[PDB]
Amino acid sequence: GIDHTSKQHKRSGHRTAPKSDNVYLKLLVKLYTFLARRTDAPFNKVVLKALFLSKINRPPVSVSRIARALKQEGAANKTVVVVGTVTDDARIFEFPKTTVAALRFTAGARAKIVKAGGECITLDQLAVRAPKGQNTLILRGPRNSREAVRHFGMGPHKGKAPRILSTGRKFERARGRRRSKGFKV
Amino acid sequence: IIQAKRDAKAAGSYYVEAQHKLVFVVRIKGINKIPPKPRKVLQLLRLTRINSGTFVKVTKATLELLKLIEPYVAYGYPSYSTIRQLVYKRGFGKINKQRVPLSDNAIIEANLGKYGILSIDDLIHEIITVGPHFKQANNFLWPFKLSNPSGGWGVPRKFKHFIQGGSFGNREEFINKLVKSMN
Amino acid sequence: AKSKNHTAHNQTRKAHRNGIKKPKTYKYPSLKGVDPKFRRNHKHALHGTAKALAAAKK
Amino acid sequence: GKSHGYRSRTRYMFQRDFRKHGAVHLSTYLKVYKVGDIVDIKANGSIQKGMPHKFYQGKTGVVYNVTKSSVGVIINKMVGNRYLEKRLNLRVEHIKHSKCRQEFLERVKANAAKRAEAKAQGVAVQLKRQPAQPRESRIVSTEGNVPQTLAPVPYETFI
Amino acid sequence: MAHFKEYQVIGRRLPTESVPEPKLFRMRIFASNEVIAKSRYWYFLQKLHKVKKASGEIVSINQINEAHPTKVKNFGVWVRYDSRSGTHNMYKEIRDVSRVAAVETLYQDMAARHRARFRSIHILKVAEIEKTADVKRQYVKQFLTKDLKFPLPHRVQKSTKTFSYKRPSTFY
RNA sequence: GGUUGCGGCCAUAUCUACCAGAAAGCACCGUUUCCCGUCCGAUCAACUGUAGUUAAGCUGGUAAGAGCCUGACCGAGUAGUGUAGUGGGUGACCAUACGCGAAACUCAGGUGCUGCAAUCU
RNA sequence: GCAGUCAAGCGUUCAUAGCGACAUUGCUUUUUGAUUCUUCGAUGUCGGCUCUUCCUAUCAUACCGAAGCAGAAUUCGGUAA
RNA sequence: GAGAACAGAAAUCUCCAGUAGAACAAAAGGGUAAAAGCCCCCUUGAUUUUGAUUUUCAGUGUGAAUACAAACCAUGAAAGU
RNA sequence: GCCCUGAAAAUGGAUGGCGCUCAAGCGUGUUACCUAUACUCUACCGUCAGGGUUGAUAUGAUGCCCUGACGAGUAGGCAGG
RNA sequence: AAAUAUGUAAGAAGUCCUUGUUACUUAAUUGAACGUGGACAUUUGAAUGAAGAGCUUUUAGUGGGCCAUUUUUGGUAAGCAGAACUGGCGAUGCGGGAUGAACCGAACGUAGAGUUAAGGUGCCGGAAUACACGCUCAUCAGACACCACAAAAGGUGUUAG
RNA sequence: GGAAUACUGCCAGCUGGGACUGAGGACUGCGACGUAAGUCAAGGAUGCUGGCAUAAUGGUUAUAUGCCGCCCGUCUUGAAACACGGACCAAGGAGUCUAACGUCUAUGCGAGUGUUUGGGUGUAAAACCCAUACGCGUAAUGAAAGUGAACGUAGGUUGGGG
RNA sequence: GAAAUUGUUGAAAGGGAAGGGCAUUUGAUCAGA
Ligand SMILES: [K+]
Ligand SMILES: [Mg+2]
Ligand SMILES: [Mg+2]
Ligand SMILES: [Mg+2]
Ligand SMILES: [Mg+2]
Ligand SMILES: [Mg+2]
Ligand SMILES: [Mg+2]
Ligand SMILES: [Mg+2]
Ligand SMILES: [Mg+2]
Ligand SMILES: [Mg+2]
Ligand SMILES: [Mg+2]
Ligand SMILES: [Mg+2]
Ligand SMILES: [Mg+2]
Ligand SMILES: [Mg+2]
Ligand SMILES: [Mg+2]
Ligand SMILES: [Mg+2]
Ligand SMILES: [Mg+2]
Ligand SMILES: [Mg+2]
Ligand SMILES: [Mg+2]
Ligand SMILES: [Mg+2]
Ligand SMILES: [Mg+2]
Ligand SMILES: [Mg+2]
Ligand SMILES: [Mg+2]
Ligand SMILES: [Mg+2]
Ligand SMILES: [Mg+2]
Ligand SMILES: [Mg+2]
Ligand SMILES: [Mg+2]
Ligand SMILES: [Mg+2]
Ligand SMILES: [Mg+2]
Ligand SMILES: [Mg+2]
Ligand SMILES: [Mg+2]
Ligand SMILES: [Mg+2]
Ligand SMILES: [Mg+2]
Ligand SMILES: [Mg+2]
Ligand SMILES: [Mg+2]
Ligand SMILES: [Mg+2]
Ligand SMILES: [Mg+2]
Ligand SMILES: [Mg+2]
Ligand SMILES: [Mg+2]
Ligand SMILES: [Mg+2]
Repeated sequence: GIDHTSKQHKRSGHRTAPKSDNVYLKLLVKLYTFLARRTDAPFNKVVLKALFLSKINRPPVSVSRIARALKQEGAANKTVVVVGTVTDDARIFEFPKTTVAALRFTAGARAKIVKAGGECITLDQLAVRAPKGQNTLILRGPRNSREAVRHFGMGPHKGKAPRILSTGRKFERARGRRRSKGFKV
Repeated sequence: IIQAKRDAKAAGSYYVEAQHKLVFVVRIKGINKIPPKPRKVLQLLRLTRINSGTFVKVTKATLELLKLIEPYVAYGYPSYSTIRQLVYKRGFGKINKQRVPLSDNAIIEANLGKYGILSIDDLIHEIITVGPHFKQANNFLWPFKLSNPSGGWGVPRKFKHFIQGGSFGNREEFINKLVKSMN
Repeated sequence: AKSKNHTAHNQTRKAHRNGIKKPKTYKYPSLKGVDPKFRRNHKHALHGTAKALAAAKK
Repeated sequence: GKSHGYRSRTRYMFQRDFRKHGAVHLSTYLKVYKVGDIVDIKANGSIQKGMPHKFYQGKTGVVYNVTKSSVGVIINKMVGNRYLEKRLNLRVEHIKHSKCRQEFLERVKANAAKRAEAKAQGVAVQLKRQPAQPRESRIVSTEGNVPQTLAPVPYETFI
Repeated sequence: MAHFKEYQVIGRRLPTESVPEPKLFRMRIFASNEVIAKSRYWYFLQKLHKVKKASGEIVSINQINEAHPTKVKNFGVWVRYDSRSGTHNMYKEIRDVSRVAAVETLYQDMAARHRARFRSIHILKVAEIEKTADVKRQYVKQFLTKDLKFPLPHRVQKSTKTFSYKRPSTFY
């Protein structure tokens, strides 16, 4: 017998491969597995990890987010890397010329980038151009802006978006939501 | 030390030897029915299995731990011979959270060389003389997995104090006989 | 048919299974209970400092 | 029925420290508390306003708010299997400056001085505290101290 | 506890700034090993003086060997023991060639006759009775007569085999 | 060093009984027109500092003083208590082992220290 | 319910032949409680009749010890189911 | 306690002692002495606004309470409350 | 201290049984010895973890391989079949 | 007025220094809080450990418990009834206590060898009818904790005081 | 006075007997011995020899022997229970589908998304194609009238992978 | 043309159930090389 100080046979709790059966995603994972093993590039390791992420853990990155990241000082000529989808954003009117590497480009995002004069490349093209992640800028979309997230941690005095099907007057607004009816929250 | 004792006796004095700086502790109790404070102390001394043993540097902070775990351990003052045989036969290093036998001085140098410990004898020296890097060397040493004593425990019942004819507590110099039988 | 009334038996074991977690101290604690007069002046002082440091960028 | 009022079981807790009843001395009110100060909570039973609950008697917290006659103290209370932040509004008669950090503060000052002297003189620091160490060897003399032999005494009653 | 040795144990009641060189108290302890000897020293010292192992130190511990281990002595032994219902002092006499042998005999005899375990017994004193006719116990005096001889009737020989073919004899 | 005003700690400062106190201060003390308050100028108010006194207050000293304060290998490593045993004992309870460790008691010492301002033989 | 210990007293005098206060130690489970462990997909609920066996804290019978046993009668006790 | 007509053991007056041995609506505990008690004077903070906090606690409600803020007031010479 | 009296219950029966008396009992001491799914070492299964290896004849990178640790289980969850 | 238990602290989010904001605060740049700038890495400031730390979502079952040591209430008491802490059983086999949910030992993948735990070694039964000093004779002897009970009072039984 | 011996401890002193194991599978390492060639007990067994070549080993099965082994399921704190169901066997026999949903995941597209109400078409309930709407989302908040999201590089600070 | 259940034949065992686990003996039977 052993007095165990920790749970036995505990899985790491991190993905070691994509749940997806996408053969092309698996090819990208194989390439970046080789790169992360045999380059000692932290970029390669983080890209390999990001290739495993689920859909909610790869929120889309808009071209406006990319443009703000390029407005960062000294980052204007860096290749922007999004392990996920790059979406279009018409709220921005001045997109700069740049190289973006992404898993997927929306038609509109690709059109905007090409029109601004840059290029949209895949992650294997990124790997060939920058095997050590040279001159890269990894961008990630907003995870906690998901609609599901605003209902997390619901409770008294939390302000956390009750799970509700119909909204308006008569729908969870009277007793427990105002001092005039019992109490508030 | 021998000459100091002889000289004090010749001068009509008594040479009080320095208090022991090192103890070897062996958990002699199983893992069932242990109160939480002694259980936590045994975990913190890395004695999570019966007949698992570790070296402890003696301070007030660790003597108050030995006091708490007294009914579950047999401990005492290890000799050079005991330490040498323990490290040579059952010396394992904790390398990358893995238990690696100390079969070559290169292993010891690769993991403890930054502290000046280049070989198994350097490790043993850092253990027996509680050196500046005793904490690091002792922690690098995986807890020793001893067997049951080859000639038995010498007593009918292990779980009264050594003073009361049992096995636990401070058996100060007889820990060498016990550990040599268990090693 | 009477039953058991109360016991704290096993409750500390349950608590320590996922442990007694220390409350994750942060730099810049919240100003929830701070005196509102102090908070009003603090807002004005911080705004003034921000404006001064904005002009200080030369 | 059972009784759990606010001051239940406070009979001895909130008593006035025999032969120390009456008015609070002026140093209590002359102490100055700043946000961030560490304070021990000990309720004065003669000041019924701004009194802490009995749970906080003997707890040490950090001042987060300073008002006319009181301070706000941050306590970490064990609730269930985790700690919750509690904010008490205590009049200054129920708190005092904690000395739980003064040893550390003078140690920091002395460590700065020792480091300065070390970097002005040579190379040795030894700035960490150490537990009490095993005693070194010593020679005990018998000059005027010849060992006196004791024996266990026989039993007697002396009643 | 076991086959006994005798130790001198000298302890100090550790020096302070006010009282350097404390009074160096010594005891003669019968114990099977030095660990038990020092434990017993602290036990009796805590019974006698304001000291404990945490506030004192063992200055010396030395085995005392019998001066004349091959001469038969008569020993007077004063003990104090706890019975089931009280505490009693007793004086006994033991014939043996060493103090440790006499003390082993005494512990055996106390356990046999009064069911007094080691923990319940304090050896107040062990002393050689130098002059016979100061021996005051008959069970020792009967062995101090001149030209003492006695037979050993009914000798029982231990057989090394299960079966014997002889119907043995108890002659001696 | 004395004294006053304001104090800090709040008896080592309190209490009991005596003795002493120079200078200044403080005080008791003298007076009732005014402001003011009383059954009562006793308290409180006001006026004089003049008529008087250290009697008292006050301060200090004394006492095998009471109390209080401090210390102790004083009692006592006692009582108690954390931990241990397939220890004792029918039990009540107890002993031992590894630790922590009182109170009463006894003895010894002590009896306000001190900040700010002003003042004084 | 049954049985002990002590022995202030009763018993003409005498604590204990026979008793025995104030106390106190027990045993038994043929009382009644206390509890709610078993049984509510069911163990047939009074008593008697009948019949066997067991216990002994013995009523009788056998043999005994004690007596405030002259005899007789009786009482206390022992081995005894 | 020592005193004063009726007046005694208890009525009112006087002094001395008096650490609270009284009183504070009520149960009990805590607290309180130039007061929190007794008496007197003035009053309406037992008001307005909406938050935070403590106890019970799920860190929900309710009750009760704490410290502020923004007003308007009461009292006092005032600090304050 | 041990032993004895005190010491009475019901089917025949329990130091577990036999039986044991300088014990095969009681107290105490010393050794040797016996044996758990525990401890030590080794193999094998699985799980978990850390790594190596897309440089070729390479079809099994979910592959092959190296290293270390671990394995109780109702209700229950999940996984691979 | 303990012991046990218990709050806090033991650094870079630290210590100190210079001076900017404000409608707060002060008689007053007085301070308060927040800032700008500057110095201080071997022990960055006790020990030991750290199959890492932190974070989130979502759901199962459960919401009759019981037992042991110790603390402890009601009760004459209970294998009774009710609390405290821990350890267990439930949910657990295995070796031991003959037997037994909870006691002792020890927790369990499949095997081999070695050694042990608790408990034992006359025979059942693996293992000394071992060694040693005493004690005990019972016409109801005694024979290992939990545990399967015995007391007061007595005995020139016998032993030692 | 000079020794010895016991006891305890140490040796990187020598050596005999017994048992279990032989995992791995080119080399690579650390060493030892040797001046060096090379050898070795140094990152896991080889060498030599015999018999048999089949029921001999082994498997299966029945039996015997030693030791162990209560009847499952269920409710329960607790079941082998003097608690319940079960004489036996076969076949049948119990978390399903639907509407609307929460979390998570996969996929398509993405500020949009959803062809399938319907129309077109067809090798005819399939597949293929499609307009206008409509649903959800892109805006919130208030009881409502109503109003409705950049001071700033869409902010400052602390941390933050890359 | 299953099982329960049954007849016959053959084999085996059988002192108040039977059945089961580990191990081997014996009998029968059999694969691999
Ligand atoms: K029933
Ligand atoms: Mg295991
Ligand atoms: Mg052996
Ligand atoms: Mg044993
Ligand atoms: Mg319940
Ligand atoms: Mg108090
Ligand atoms: Mg006057
Ligand atoms: Mg006046
Ligand atoms: Mg005078
Ligand atoms: Mg005095
Ligand atoms: Mg135990
Ligand atoms: Mg019950
Ligand atoms: Mg039935
Ligand atoms: Mg029936
Ligand atoms: Mg019937
Ligand atoms: Mg009879
Ligand atoms: Mg007043
Ligand atoms: Mg209420
Ligand atoms: Mg008897
Ligand atoms: Mg036996
Ligand atoms: Mg014996
Ligand atoms: Mg892996
Ligand atoms: Mg499992
Ligand atoms: Mg259950
Ligand atoms: Mg268990
Ligand atoms: Mg039993
Ligand atoms: Mg095994
Ligand atoms: Mg045998
Ligand atoms: Mg008796
Ligand atoms: Mg030797
Ligand atoms: Mg091989
Ligand atoms: Mg065969
Ligand atoms: Mg059986
Ligand atoms: Mg069952
Ligand atoms: Mg039954
Ligand atoms: Mg039923
Ligand atoms: Mg039926
Ligand atoms: Mg079927
Ligand atoms: Mg047919
Ligand atoms: Mg058939």
